Amino acid sequence: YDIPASASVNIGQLEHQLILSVDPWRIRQILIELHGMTSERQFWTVSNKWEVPSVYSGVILGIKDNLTRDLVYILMAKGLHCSTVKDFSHAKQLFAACLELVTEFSPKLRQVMLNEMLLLDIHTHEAGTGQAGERPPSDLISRVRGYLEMRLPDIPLRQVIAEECV
Amino acid sequence: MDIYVQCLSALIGSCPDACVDALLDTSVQHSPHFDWVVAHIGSSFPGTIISRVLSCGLKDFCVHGGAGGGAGSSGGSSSQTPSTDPFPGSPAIPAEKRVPKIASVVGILGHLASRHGDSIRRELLRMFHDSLAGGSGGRSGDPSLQATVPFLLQLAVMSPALLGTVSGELVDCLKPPAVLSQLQQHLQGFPREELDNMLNLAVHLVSQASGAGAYRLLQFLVDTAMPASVITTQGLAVPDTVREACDRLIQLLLLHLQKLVHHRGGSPGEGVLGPPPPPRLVPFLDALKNHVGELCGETLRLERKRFLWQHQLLGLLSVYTRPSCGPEALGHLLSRARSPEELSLATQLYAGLVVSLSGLLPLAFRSCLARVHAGTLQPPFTARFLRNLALLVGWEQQGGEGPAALGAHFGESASAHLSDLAPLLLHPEEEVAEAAASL
Repeated sequence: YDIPASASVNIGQLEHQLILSVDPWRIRQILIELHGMTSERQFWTVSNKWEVPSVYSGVILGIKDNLTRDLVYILMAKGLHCSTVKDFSHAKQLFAACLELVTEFSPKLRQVMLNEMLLLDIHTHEAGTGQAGERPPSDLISRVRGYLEMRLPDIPLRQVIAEECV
Repeated sequence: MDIYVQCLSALIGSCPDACVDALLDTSVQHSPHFDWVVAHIGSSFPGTIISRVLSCGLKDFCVHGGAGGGAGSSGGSSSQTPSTDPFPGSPAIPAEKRVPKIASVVGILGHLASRHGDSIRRELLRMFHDSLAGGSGGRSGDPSLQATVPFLLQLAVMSPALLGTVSGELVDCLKPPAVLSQLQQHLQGFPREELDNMLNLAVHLVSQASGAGAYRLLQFLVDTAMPASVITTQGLAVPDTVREACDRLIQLLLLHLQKLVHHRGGSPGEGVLGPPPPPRLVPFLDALKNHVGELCGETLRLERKRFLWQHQLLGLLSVYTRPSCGPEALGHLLSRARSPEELSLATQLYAGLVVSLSGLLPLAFRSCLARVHAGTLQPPFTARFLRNLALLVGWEQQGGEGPAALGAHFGESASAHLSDLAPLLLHPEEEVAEAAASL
């Protein structure tokens, strides 16, 4: 119930709503209010179910601001879960808001996020358009071709993404 | 004589030598001739306080055990009281290994009563050293796990009698349960039917916010304990909270608040445990693992708010356990579901389990259809389940925002599971045939 007159159970209800939440803006509001009314503690360890690969986890946890790193952590974890569930609408929304979150941040981080864009677009064209897709729009094909032909900076490339695009 | 015997016992305890065997035999012969329980307890007490903090020795331990056995064979109520008092006074190293070395029924009962009195005095005085002594006595009683249920019942009967020291006795009993992992949890749950509940309500009314914090800690301990009859404990709690069967409205409100607090603690236990460390096992949850189906039965029986509470409980249990029991809960609810409100409950728990995990519909369909083709899943249950699926696939074929928000893809799931549905078309039960035809 709302207004539980205790900060601990209020935090528990709020993090339960955060886990239940799908809107990235609502996730941002809940987590920023939680950071406001708590100390400077990380809150992704309110749900052990959220899985992040370690290679991307190092660079996603190499952020000084606890608020921004927690926001981007929950966004990419929930979006990756939605991508596993094949929920490309909400996954696209979460990853889009993550894009505008990371555009202020490092080019390395947003380039990893652009690889996430590439993989999400591939999976969305595979499943949402169906196997009976008559013709890809080829803009993503040109994007994949250009990314594979450049391969330039020290971005940790995922072999899953490489085999998917190949 | 006594000093020489104590020195020989200490030397035998320190250095394992046979030079004190004849001295111990002579001391044992002299003690039976004296037939003095007070002298035997006095020889045992300084001897233990020396050769239990110095070093462990088999012959000295046997001699002390024989002296204590003679003292206990004699009556010696005042001797046993002074022996228990000297043991708490000198709690040095193996004092628990010395005092409980008697291993007698009457001696263990007296030690348990003395430890209960010491813990009551510790709770009254709020002293750290007294609380440590009471905890040491409780740990000594727990290692002698022969019969503590009557002592716990006597302590619970004594606590509900008072109103002033009742809160302190309850706090001391809750801390001893927090240390001993609540061995008599089923016995604790069973006795408080209505009168102990009313007495505890009066004690809590006489108590204060410290009593409220102690009650919250006891609720956390009960949630983190009671593996014996979790179903019985939850049934006792839910009828006293949602069904309003409690003798006091304040007691019912406290039960509802305790249920909410236990749910919040389990949710922090489920999620905030940590991804890198292994999770901790919850006795309540893995005891209700075997009674997951009957919880779905109560949820379909649809009480006032108990169905909501058990919906959240089933969701958190499914998140907690590693096979995740989601196919099982979904299949049971679909089997015994008959109306769109239960179907909506299924969709809501599916939403929780789909923001939690994956594979739920394929696992549920294989599990439920295997149970259908088996000897179980009677024709009314399976007719209800198939026609519930028919309603679901119809809604998902229609629906404009519902399935869009909760995309379950029942159509592709049953399209995967088409092959086994034809024998359900030829099934001799007419309702089963009709439901399969619709699906």
